[PDB]
Amino acid sequence: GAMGSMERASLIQKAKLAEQAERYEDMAAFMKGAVEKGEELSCEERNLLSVAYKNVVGGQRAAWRVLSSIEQKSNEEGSEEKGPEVREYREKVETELQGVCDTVLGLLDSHLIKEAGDAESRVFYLKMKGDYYRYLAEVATGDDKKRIIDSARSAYQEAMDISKKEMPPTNPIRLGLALNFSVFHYEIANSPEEAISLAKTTFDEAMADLHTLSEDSYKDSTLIMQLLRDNLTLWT
Amino acid sequence: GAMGSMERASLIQKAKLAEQAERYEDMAAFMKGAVEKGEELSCEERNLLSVAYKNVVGGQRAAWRVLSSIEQKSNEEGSEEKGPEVREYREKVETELQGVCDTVLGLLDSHLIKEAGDAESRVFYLKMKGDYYRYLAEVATGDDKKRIIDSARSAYQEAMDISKKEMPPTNPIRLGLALNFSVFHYEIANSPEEAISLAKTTFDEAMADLHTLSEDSYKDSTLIMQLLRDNLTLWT
Amino acid sequence: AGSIPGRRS
Amino acid sequence: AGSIPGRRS
Ligand SMILES: *Cc1ccc(NC(C)=O)cc1
Ligand SMILES: *Cc1ccc(NC(C)=O)cc1
Ligand SMILES: [Ca+2]
Ligand SMILES: [Ca+2]
Ligand SMILES: [Cl-]
Ligand SMILES: [Cl-]
Ligand SMILES: [Mg+2]
Ligand SMILES: [Mg+2]
Repeated sequence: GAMGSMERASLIQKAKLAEQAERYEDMAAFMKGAVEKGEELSCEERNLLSVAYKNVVGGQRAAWRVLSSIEQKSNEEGSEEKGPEVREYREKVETELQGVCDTVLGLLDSHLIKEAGDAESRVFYLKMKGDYYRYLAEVATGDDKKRIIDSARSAYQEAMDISKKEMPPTNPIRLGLALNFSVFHYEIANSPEEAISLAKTTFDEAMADLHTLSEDSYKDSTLIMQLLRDNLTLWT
Repeated sequence: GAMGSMERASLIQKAKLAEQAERYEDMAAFMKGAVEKGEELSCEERNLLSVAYKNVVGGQRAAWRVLSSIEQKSNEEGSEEKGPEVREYREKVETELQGVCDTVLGLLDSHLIKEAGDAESRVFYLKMKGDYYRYLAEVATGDDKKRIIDSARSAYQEAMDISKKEMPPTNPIRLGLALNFSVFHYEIANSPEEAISLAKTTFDEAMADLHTLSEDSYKDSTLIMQLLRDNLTLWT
Repeated sequence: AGSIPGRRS
Repeated sequence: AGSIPGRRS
């Protein structure tokens, strides 16, 4: 399957090389290969997967927004017809974005999530699942936009339920999940009060648990807590 | 030919969109399509081609250097065998870099250069030709490395001969050609004295011609003159 | 509104 | 040693 003939460990090794070379498409292809070997991923391996795809879809999203914005301007009063080109190219980028999202969601469904028993692995994958439906939701306008939104909410919510049960409030994955879910509420679900409440509660419970941490953990937790604070500053 | 069914003007329009979206691979594909329509390119169209490919090959070169450097470290005394992965991936990047260079060189040869009669078009394309052999030369180690080097030198030199005959010393294309050719001397041809002399002569003749320019031209010329000066500072 | 940058591993 | 950046059109 492109990568079916390369060793798992070589795929991982090359994923790290690709990251150092800022070759995120290669990185993604390599970790896709790795995943398709059928073995569970270690913590570090989960991060490599996540980072690879986040960079790919991130480039796609930034491009989409640029084009979507040109498109919206062109469809204004006094704007001159330029032809179908802007919409065509926006659609091409969009199609390629969706393909990537479906690919990640595919890997999560076949079979990362059902094999993830530990809180840290399961929450990590459900977070990803919520993220990749959220990215689909950003560009969605059709019969199943709401279903797409609900798919995100549902993956996020299950992640949260487990995270609240199994992880301390300062757990970086719990924190990043809550950050992202609160962005979902604000940007996707039209629920800015939910967004603000989640971010606030998350920040305060974490604050109260920092005393239990080592210096290295403290640095990990406070970094994400600062992202929660930045959002709150913007939103309030 | 992927783009054979899209209109020339749509390919150009989409190339500009791709640049705004920082989608340089698309930009390159679009201008390749444009070129393959068989009509000569305007000045602005030449720039779009040049910018598209320069960005693509630039990403490839940066990745190559990262990997080549990991590779060289790993082949040192006391360095631990990690396997063939580093070389394999360096080779993959390298192969993809060469493909892109051959593609541009292909377009220049079929048939941009032979149809370029004006000094501004001909010099522009011969400069590109020198540049893309230079990029090949950077990664070359085989039977035809010298031939690759000579191909660059020869395209650069013909560009220079025409530029000296047909353009004023402040012409941005003449200036950028001379800058790049002087990098060639320094980085590829092991001729740092040639590099320093070219850059110096170029800078001084330009200096003496600035009086003839408008404010906008003056800004164009002095910007490249500053790149000549930066190199001279580094090299002396 | 910033999500996890998650760009460097 | 800087060549034409030639990155923005
Ligand atoms: C989703 C997520 C959460 C946290 C981090 N940072 C660390 C240290 O884990 C990265 C991604
Ligand atoms: C090769 C080259 C030379 C000059 C420039 N800048 C301008 C204004 O032309 C770009 C590319
Ligand atoms: Ca398991
Ligand atoms: Ca002609
Ligand atoms: Cl298109
Ligand atoms: Cl490889
Ligand atoms: Mg094996
Ligand atoms: Mg036509």
